[PDB]
Order: sequence, then structure tokens, then C-alpha cells
Amino acid sequence: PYTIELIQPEDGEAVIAMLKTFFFKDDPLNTFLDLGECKELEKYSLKPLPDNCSYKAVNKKGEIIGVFLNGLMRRPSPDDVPEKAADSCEHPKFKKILSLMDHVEEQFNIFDVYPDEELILDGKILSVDTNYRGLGIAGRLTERAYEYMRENGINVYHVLCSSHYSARVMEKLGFHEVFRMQFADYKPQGEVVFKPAAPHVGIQVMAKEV
Ligand SMILES: CC(=O)SCCNC(=O)CCNC(=O)[C@H](O)C(C)(C)COP(=O)(O)OP(=O)(O)OC[C@H]1O[C@@H](n2cnc3c(N)ncnc32)[C@H](O)[C@@H]1OP(=O)(O)O
Repeated sequence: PYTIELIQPEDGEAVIAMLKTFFFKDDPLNTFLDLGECKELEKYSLKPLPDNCSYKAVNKKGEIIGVFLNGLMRRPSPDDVPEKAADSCEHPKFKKILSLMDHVEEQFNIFDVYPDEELILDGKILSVDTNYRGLGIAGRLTERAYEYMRENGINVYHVLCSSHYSARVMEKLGFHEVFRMQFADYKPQGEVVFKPAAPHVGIQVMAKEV
């Protein structure tokens, strides 16, 4: 028995406490790097909350057992000056993750796929408490976003997945791949950076039109 609720500003600390327990330690890239204390990821996670489209799964006792943090993304302006997220980061491990994200964006722009769309929903952080996994909570979090999308005329939900494991979950939920890159092929300075276990494979950007 759990509820799916909009994350409020006063929920920030509780969301961060939950993420520190699970996501910071068990996202495949975070665990590969042994991220440790990372105020940069805390900042990254809190950023989308004021967009009012992030959701928490809450058990009967009132504890957060899952979150899907989402933000609105807008088509780059005609006069856009693109920035690398990695430039303003002092945490060497998180900088590797941000550099990977920057690289993906250099190679693939979701807005090229959907020329008529100005605003797309971006699924930024998805995490479920270990003891509540395999119960469909990820799907129920995701489905709550469809409500927001309907209410606001948003057609596309975009989710960068850090492993084939999570991409498979999104596939089950009706998303399809729009871009992929193997970790073995990511060599920004000529050498492999990420070498997690073979089943992870690489990143996949997943999309659904709702
Ligand atoms: C944008 C981003 O954040 S990408 C990164 C996504 N987040 C992570 O990788 C963090 C670590 N992983 C997690 O927190 C979770 O595994 C999630 C969020 C990916 C999935 O959440 P869940 O609510 O468990 O999803 P779901 O119920 O669909 O289970 C997914 C699969 O996990 C497997 N599974 C079954 N039981 C368990 C369990 N006890 N523990 C873990 N996995 C299980 C199954 O393969 C299951 O698929 P199936 O039910 O269709 O057969």
C-alpha cells in the first residue's frame, strides 16, 4: 500500500536522504566510481523540483520509498550558446558523469528527433528503495508524469538511462531507444573511462510519445 504524490519544496531534505541511501550508492555509474559524498549530485537532484512535476512513492508509514525527479526541457534558442555541465564541477568523480552527459548531448539532440516540439519532459533521477523493487513502483511513478503531460500538452518524455538494466524497465513501460553509446566506445581522451560489468553495456536514451 503506497501513494504517488507530487514532491513539494519542503520535501527536499527527505528526497536527498533517500537518494543518498540508494541512488548515490547503487546507480551503476555512481557505484562504479564510488561516488561518496557529492554535494554536486544533491544540487543536480534538487534543481528540477520547482518545475512541479517530480513524484514520490510513499509507504503507509509516510516514508519515501521511490522518486522520479523530472524537469521541463526547452528547445535550444536560435541564438543558443551551449554550455558543458562539466565545466562548473569541482567533484572529480561527478565531473566524469557530467562529461559523459555532455558527450551524449554533443552527439545527440533529442529536439532533432521531434522538430515540432518546444517542451519535452526530462526524467532526471529514478530510484526505488531496494526492499520495494520489482513491485512496479517505477512504472507507477512514470505513469503519474503522463498525467502532468496530458494536463500541459507535452507529448514527449525523454529519459537518459545509465545502463541497459534501467533501459529495459523503460522499454517495458512503452519507451523506445532513440540513441545509444557503449561504455567500451566512450573514449573522450582516447581511453575508456567507464568499465562496469558487461551486462550494463552503455547508455541508452529512451523516449515515449504520450
Ligand atoms: C534517469 C535515471 O535515473 S537512470 C538510472 C535509473 N536508476 C538506477 O539505476 C538506480 C538503481 N535501480 C533502481 O532504483 C531500480 O532498480 C529501478 C528504479 C531502475 C527500477 O525500479 P522498480 O520499481 O524495481 O521497477 P520494476 O518493478 O519494474 O522492476 C524492474 C525489474 O527489476 C527486477 N526485479 C525483480 N525483483 C527485484 C528486486 N527485489 N530487486 C531488484 N530488482 C528486481 C525484475 O527484472 C524487474 O522486471 P520485471 O518485474 O518486469 O520482471
